[PDB]
Amino acid sequence: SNGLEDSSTISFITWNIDGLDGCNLPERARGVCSCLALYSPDVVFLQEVIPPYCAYLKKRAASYTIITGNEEGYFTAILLKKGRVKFKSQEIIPFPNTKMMRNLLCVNVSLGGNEFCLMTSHLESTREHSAERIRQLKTVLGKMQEAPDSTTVIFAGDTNLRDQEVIKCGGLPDNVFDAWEFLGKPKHCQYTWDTKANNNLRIPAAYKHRFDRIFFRAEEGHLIPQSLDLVGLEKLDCGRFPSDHWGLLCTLNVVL
Amino acid sequence: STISFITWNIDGLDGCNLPERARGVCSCLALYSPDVVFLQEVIPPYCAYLKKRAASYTIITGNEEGYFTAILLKKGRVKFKSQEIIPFPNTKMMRNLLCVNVSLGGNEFCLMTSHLESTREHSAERIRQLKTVLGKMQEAPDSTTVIFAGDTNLRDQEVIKCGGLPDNVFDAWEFLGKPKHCQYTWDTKANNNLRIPAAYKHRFDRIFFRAEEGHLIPQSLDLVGLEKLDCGRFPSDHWGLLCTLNVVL
Ligand SMILES: [Mg+2]
Ligand SMILES: [Mg+2]
Repeated sequence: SNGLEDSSTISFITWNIDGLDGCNLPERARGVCSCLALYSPDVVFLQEVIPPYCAYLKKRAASYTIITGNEEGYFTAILLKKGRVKFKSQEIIPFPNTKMMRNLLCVNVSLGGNEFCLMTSHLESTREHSAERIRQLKTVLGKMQEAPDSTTVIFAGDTNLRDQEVIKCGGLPDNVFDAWEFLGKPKHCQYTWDTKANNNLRIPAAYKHRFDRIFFRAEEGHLIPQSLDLVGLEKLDCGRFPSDHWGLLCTLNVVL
Repeated sequence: STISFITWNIDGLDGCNLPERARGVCSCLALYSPDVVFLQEVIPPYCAYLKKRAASYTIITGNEEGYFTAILLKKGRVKFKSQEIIPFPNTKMMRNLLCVNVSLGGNEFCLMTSHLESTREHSAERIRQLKTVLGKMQEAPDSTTVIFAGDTNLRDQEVIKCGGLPDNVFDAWEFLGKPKHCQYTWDTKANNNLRIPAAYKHRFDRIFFRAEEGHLIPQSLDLVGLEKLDCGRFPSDHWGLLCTLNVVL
């Protein structure tokens, strides 16, 4: 449980849970929920949620308030641990040129005696949509910069980024950091989508990417990543994983 | 005091109406009787045809199998001195750089052609090949006039990525003031050979030259091959370029 000693921390998971794959979806949702029960994160950032998946989450993850990025199709969601996180508002920023109904979902909350703006997105998919993905990244980073200086901004989501693309933007702006980079680029959680290790898409080839990423903007030294680890690497009863992506579990300390 | 030439990707890879289209190319060449013809996408039976139909030209080829370039040199006007083939080590499309050393009277030339790597997706390799071409153009003695004519598949931004043409290498179309009437050499609005139901146009076919100041002066540039044949298609999906130049001492 979250005691006094652990009160300066925020923990979260971000995970594209592949709700577009209808096969074995209820069992796979139960697998995601088992992971949430194991770690009891304060916040969960999800991508590729669909409406019946919301019902699975209400059943097996009932301690979370669910905020969604849309009502129909597939969309992102932010889950907030009841009793820990106080919800203040939700904002949705459009991506006017998306061809995949993507957008930027933000929720303003209070947690641990601190004000946060929590953001997620599922940026335009595939190599061929690089230009639009880069435009969306700019929208995300601009929104991170625009937040009031007092609030702690955390983005976590499925960026679909290739390393060359971040550079095409000129890189993360000066007060914005990537949690994996901050922690010294640890190899154990570098790749979040890996067709050698994960067979869910049935791709007969071996490719791996760091698609899922965490960005944060805080006043100097005020937000310090403590750990980053993969989740969802256990096969379920059906012999498949919860998703084609691995999830990321992150803890950060909010410091005076 | 002149040299005249045509450069033309004649699409030997399109087997449909190929015999009629090859005869169409040559009917076209017969109208202009150029000193030199640079061809791309020649295939072996097309080459066999040219060896008979164009027996009045010396025919130099870039390969013997698949598809390849050729340079045709008018006998009695052009003295053939040597050929050189330079590989593009990373081509995935058997492309290369074909060069011939020739003389027209007292004037020595190095004439070059290539069919640079095709498609937007192969931009990086195409740029590497362009660099190989430009490097080679610099190698000739200063008194030798160097002309490259071929299907470059270039986008203008790719030439910028390359660093631009060097100060001593000129594009004949640019030299002539960027005339609009012969700008685009591949145009799916005007050319139906690929049955592309949309309008796209590119200046893929280009002419570069290096000559001592004022010793090679482009005079004209025109598109050729714009007449539909009996079968209702064109000799190629590309138009050819006919260029006339003076060599002025
Ligand atoms: Mg997916
Ligand atoms: Mg072609």
